[PDB]
Amino acid sequence: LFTIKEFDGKGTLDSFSGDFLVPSYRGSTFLDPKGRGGATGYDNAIALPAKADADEIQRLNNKSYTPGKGSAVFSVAKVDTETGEIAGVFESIQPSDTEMGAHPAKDIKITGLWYGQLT
Amino acid sequence: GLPWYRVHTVVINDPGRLISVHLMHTALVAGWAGAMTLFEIAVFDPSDPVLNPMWRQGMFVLPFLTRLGVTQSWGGWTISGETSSNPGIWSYEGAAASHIVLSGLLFLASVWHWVYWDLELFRDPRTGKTALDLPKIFGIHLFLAGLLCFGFGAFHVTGVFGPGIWVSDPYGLTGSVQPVAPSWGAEGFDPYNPGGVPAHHIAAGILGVLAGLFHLCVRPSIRLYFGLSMGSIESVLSSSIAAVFWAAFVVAGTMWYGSAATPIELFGPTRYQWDQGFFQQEIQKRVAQSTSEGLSVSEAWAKIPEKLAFYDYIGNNPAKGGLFRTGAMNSGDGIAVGWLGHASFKDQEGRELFVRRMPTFFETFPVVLIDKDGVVRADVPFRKAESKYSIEQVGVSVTFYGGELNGLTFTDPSTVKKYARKAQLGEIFEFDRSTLQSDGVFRSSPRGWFTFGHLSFALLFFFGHIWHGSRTIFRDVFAGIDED
Amino acid sequence: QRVRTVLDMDDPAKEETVKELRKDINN
Amino acid sequence: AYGEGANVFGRVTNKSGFVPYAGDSFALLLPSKWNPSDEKEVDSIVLRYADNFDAVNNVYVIAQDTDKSSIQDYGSPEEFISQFGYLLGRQAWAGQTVSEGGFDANKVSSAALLGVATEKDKKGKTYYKFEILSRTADGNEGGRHQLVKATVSNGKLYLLKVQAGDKRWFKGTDKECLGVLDSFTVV
Ligand code: CLA
Ligand code: CLA
Ligand code: CLA
Ligand code: CLA
Ligand code: CLA
Ligand code: CLA
Ligand code: CLA
Ligand SMILES: CCCCCCCCCCCCCCCC(=O)OC[C@H](COP(=O)(O)OC[C@@H](O)CO)OC(=O)CCCCCCCCCCCCCCC
Ligand SMILES: CC1=C(/C=C/C(C)=C/C=C/C(C)=C/C=C/C=C(C)/C=C/C=C(C)/C=C/C2=C(C)CCCC2(C)C)C(C)(C)CCC1
Ligand SMILES: CC1=C(/C=C/C(C)=C/C=C/C(C)=C/C=C/C=C(C)/C=C/C=C(C)/C=C/C2=C(C)CCCC2(C)C)C(C)(C)CCC1
Repeated sequence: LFTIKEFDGKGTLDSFSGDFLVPSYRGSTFLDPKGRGGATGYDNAIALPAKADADEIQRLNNKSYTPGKGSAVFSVAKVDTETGEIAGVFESIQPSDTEMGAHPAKDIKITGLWYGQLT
Repeated sequence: GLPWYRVHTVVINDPGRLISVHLMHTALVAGWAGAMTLFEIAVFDPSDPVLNPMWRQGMFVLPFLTRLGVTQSWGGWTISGETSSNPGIWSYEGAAASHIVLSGLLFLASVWHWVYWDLELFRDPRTGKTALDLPKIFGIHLFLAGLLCFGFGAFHVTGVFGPGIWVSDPYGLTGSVQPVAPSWGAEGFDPYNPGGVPAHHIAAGILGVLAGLFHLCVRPSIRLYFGLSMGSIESVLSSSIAAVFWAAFVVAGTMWYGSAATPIELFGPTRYQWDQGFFQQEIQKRVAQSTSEGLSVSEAWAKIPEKLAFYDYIGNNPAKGGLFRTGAMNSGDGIAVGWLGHASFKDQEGRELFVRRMPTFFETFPVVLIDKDGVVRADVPFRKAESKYSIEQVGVSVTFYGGELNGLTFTDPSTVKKYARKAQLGEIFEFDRSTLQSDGVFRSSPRGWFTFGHLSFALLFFFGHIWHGSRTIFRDVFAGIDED
Repeated sequence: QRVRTVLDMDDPAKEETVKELRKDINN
Repeated sequence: AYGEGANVFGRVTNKSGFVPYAGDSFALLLPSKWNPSDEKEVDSIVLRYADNFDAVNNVYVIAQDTDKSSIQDYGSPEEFISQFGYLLGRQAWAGQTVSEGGFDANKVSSAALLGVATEKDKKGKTYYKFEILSRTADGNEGGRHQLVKATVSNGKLYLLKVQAGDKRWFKGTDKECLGVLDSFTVV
């Protein structure tokens, strides 16, 4: 989930850095291919009436939707002061989807441009 | 030349080589019986007749050996869990070896009859043509079959000279091979009465002997001879195939519904014992008794036998398997190694709740806890939002009586949910799955596999009977119509 | 001993039990 | 074999869409197509009916027991409905989720109180009448509308709750749900 929400960036005009919330990729009502989820679901593998046990607690007995954090550094260039608009470049690093807690997250580095209007 | 599906027709008018191919077939079938016995002995584990009986291990011909009296092995173990110090010749391996030797002897006889096919015995003394007096041969065979049926019923199964047959209690706890007295009243036609088997075999053997004597004596009429084509061996084949699939339907129904000749200690429980609450009713009646007598709940559940508790478990249902779920039930859900005890569920208010048991149709079933009066009081919801009956909301605890968890009470919902999900399947057991790498999916019982194979064979043999009756009646137009 | 209690106790676990299916015209 | 003639050309039967039900110390109109159900999600329920289509559209009458002389003693309609949130259904989810969308924090259920009103009756009875829209993170049937009509009579708190799907609500179950709601007379 490429996100920037709740970003609190402190710094200078040249560069200001900060953190933003990274919500869970899937909601708690999301259902896996076997109909196991968070807010919904079977809570276990029911196609296997004698296999859904404690050795696959990561997959079925628990579903995790803990939010994460991401870092972002923004740089300002190409400012129009008569129209109150600013351009610049941004540099973000954020975790990937963890399925629903079933795999460790990878880190994605997103470079890009950004634009804004002031007041 | 011949189509590949007509090759075996070369022995229609060759009685000696018909005898030869019959002898080869008999050799193959006896050799299969011996080899299958040796396979099942090699893979059979006899160390726990209670929680790992033969029908949990995929044993198919081992129950048929045990049914008629062969109960001991040369490996020093008895099928009833006792010690065999003198198994004698007729052990499981002894019957296997006897069938292998019989197969070899029948192979040699088949070779001899293939080579020496041109016996003057098969020549009609009047015209010199090859012929079989099929009514006379049927009379001889019916006389012999009646003699054998009468002897089997009057000496083997009665225990007069043989060992008897397997007889058990109604709940499959104290079964053994016993002599059986015949039942000559209407109760002799009770399917579950063991006494019906000797009475049937004695009476039917006497009738077979009398009818065989009749068919030895009395020649058929010309009208019925031409109507049934008693000069053609294919007519006999069609009628024999008809009788054989009739018998296959009978044995498939008998195995599926249960009878005195299909004990649950040998073949497993039936699906109707789960459907109609047979073992559940017996267990609850045995718990209700000795509660009125004045015992607590921790005992009088320890008094319940683990064999009965294992019988009350849907994983032993023959109608919970699959067409391609292969092998033993142990390979399906593990080897059962212990009864955990009865699970009693209660809510915060203190009323007793019961898990709705899974019906036979349902591969999956929702977990529902119902009170005494039929009101749903708790469940494991699919929608854990705006729910009103979850285990967390209702406050359900579980207490175990009689097993390895006797006296223990669990209140955490994460464990109450799993124990309710296990109680959905009946009595709760612990299973060793690492030994056979069980996949956690239910298999089928030997009685289920027997019923499936024999019903399929019965339909295919109905088609074969149709085809051969057609061939007999319409022989003169088999290659085509007369064109005039 | 209490057939009514054992009936009403087998019933919620299994409604197809023969004790429930037998002599229930009286009920 | 008891001879009773069929109804051929016999005009009409009752097609009003409602049937009168007189319970113990209350009377209300039920939808004509709804079947009675033995389910009691609240242990003090004396009546339940559910739609033949879906069991989301249901209705029940709580009798219970109360100590206040009148429902006016519950302060206000808002203070009266703030004490019956268990009628909504407890959220059984325990993991933190800020990724459900417009659902605050760790919440997968919400209740928007669309309106509160006081309705006084011919016999002197005063009723509290409540439109509540409950919505979930999956949002089954676009949310469920709850209709509450409650009053205190004798020494008990009579309450009527009517639950309908929003999809059913704009399909046209709103008419029958409001007909059930406006027919609740306790006295
Ligand atoms: C194992 C039993 C057995 C068998 C296999 C036979 C076979 C024979 N008997 Mg028989 N017989 C026997 C015992 C037996 N018998 C006994 C116990 C008696 C009394 C002592 C006799 C006395 C007897 C007499 C008096 C005669 C025969 C004769 C015959 C021959 C011709 C039969 C015939 O026309 O069928 C009839 C033709 C059929 C096609 C029968 C088919 C069966 C029906 C149609 C199946 C329909 C099933 C259907 C789905 C309905 C099912 C419903 C369910 C409720 C049943 C044949 C060799 C005759 C002969 O020539 O012998 C010298 C003769 O006249 N038998
Ligand atoms: C009436 C026949 C009959 C019956 C009812 C049984 C029943 C049983 N046998 Mg058995 N057996 C039989 C004859 C029979 N057998 C014969 C003739 C042999 C010699 C080949 C064997 C050899 C044998 C072995 C060696 C073993 C069994 C085992 C089993 C048990 C496990 C379930 C099962 O059958 O596997 C599952 C059955 C099936 C999946 C049936 C297949 C369905 C059909 C045939 C498929 C249709 C044909 C299709 C076109 C084939 C194409 C496939 C191709 C692409 C590969 C079961 C109690 C096992 C066991 O538990 O041992 C203790 C085991 O390992 N048996
Ligand atoms: C057709 C019905 C029938 C069937 C299937 C059975 C089945 C059984 N009987 Mg039997 N029984 C019957 C009728 C039947 N019986 C009758 C009519 C009688 C009264 C006489 C009895 C009385 C009875 C007794 C007295 C006992 C049994 C026992 C047995 C069991 C093992 C013996 C056996 O059959 O091994 C299978 C046998 C074979 C496959 C035959 C093998 C043929 C050999 C290998 C060929 C010959 C070998 C030889 C070397 C040939 C060359 C000769 C040369 C050296 C001169 C078996 C379950 C025994 C038991 O209690 O078991 C525990 C036992 O002691 N039966
Ligand atoms: C003293 C008298 C005596 C005693 C006490 C018995 C006792 C017994 N006999 Mg009997 N019998 C006797 C003498 C006796 N017989 C004599 C003198 C004869 C003549 C030789 C027979 C011939 C005989 C037959 C031919 C049958 C028995 C059977 C039985 C059993 C009946 C209970 C049972 O399991 O049926 C269960 C069996 C049935 C109810 C048979 C139903 C068959 C239906 C009608 C047709 C099924 C096939 C049909 C084509 C359906 C196709 C599939 C469908 C879906 C389309 C029992 C062991 C039956 C048996 O061995 O059962 C295992 C059996 O089939 N007996
Ligand atoms: C001395 C010979 C002999 C003996 C006594 C045994 C003994 C045994 N064999 Mg057998 N068998 C033998 C020869 C023998 N066999 C031969 C010749 C073959 C090749 C065909 C085999 C092939 C064979 C197999 C395939 C199997 C055995 C098995 C068995 C065991 C149990 C038998 C059983 O369940 O009966 C059950 C038998 C029946 C129910 C047959 C009933 C007869 C029908 C109903 C007759 C119907 C038609 C009839 C003409 C009607 C009569 C009319 C009436 C009026 C008279 C037992 C150890 C079983 C086992 O567990 O092996 C490990 C098994 O699977 N045997
Ligand atoms: C015991 C019963 C029996 C016996 C004695 C026969 C005998 C005969 N049948 Mg058959 N038939 C029967 C049952 C029987 N049938 C059944 C059950 C079916 C329906 C499925 C039919 C349908 C039928 C047809 C449609 C035809 C015959 C024909 C024939 C003739 C030549 C067969 C041949 O060369 O095959 C040769 C077969 C092969 C070379 C290979 C077959 C391999 C099969 C498909 C799989 C392997 C089978 C396996 C090894 C055995 C285990 C199964 C067993 C337990 C049954 C011969 C007279 C023919 C005929 O009338 O000729 C004029 C003919 O066209 N049969
Ligand atoms: C679709 C079914 C059907 C068909 C069309 C055939 C076709 C054939 N059969 Mg038959 N047969 C069948 C099934 C069938 N059969 C079954 C299920 C049995 C019992 C095992 C047999 C037994 C049988 C024998 C043993 C023989 C044949 C033969 C023949 C041939 C001559 C015609 C004949 O005698 O008819 C048979 C007549 C019928 C099938 C009609 C039966 C009508 C019954 C009496 C109705 C009874 C109803 C009664 C109220 C019971 C109700 C029970 C209920 C309560 C459950 C022909 C190729 C004969 C032949 O010459 O072959 C070359 C022969 O020898 N048949
Ligand atoms: C113990 C182990 C035993 C091993 C088993 C040995 C037997 C194995 C082979 C037996 C069967 C051989 C069949 C030969 C087939 C064959 O011989 O050719 C066709 C065959 C030829 O009939 P004729 O009488 O004209 O043949 C004359 C001779 O040349 C044939 O002997 O006709 C048949 O009746 C056979 C079956 C109908 C043919 C149709 C069946 C095939 C259709 C398949 C459809 C697939 C497409 C699916 C798409 C959805
Ligand atoms: C020579 C001789 C000998 C030896 C013998 C022997 C060694 C024998 C054997 C044998 C054997 C060892 C046999 C076996 C067999 C087997 C069989 C015969 C089988 C089979 C099969 C089938 C037929 C099947 C089919 C199938 C399948 C494949 C799967 C599923 C389906 C079905 C079932 C169809 C002696 C010395 C004694 C004497 C002298 C002479
Ligand atoms: C020589 C001779 C002859 C010929 C004969 C014949 C032709 C025979 C045959 C035979 C046969 C025809 C046989 C067969 C067989 C079979 C077998 C022996 C089998 C088997 C199998 C198995 C062992 C299996 C395995 C398995 C399983 C377990 C399951 C499934 C899959 C598998 C494969 C894995 C005549 C008579 C002319 C003359 C006299 C002499």
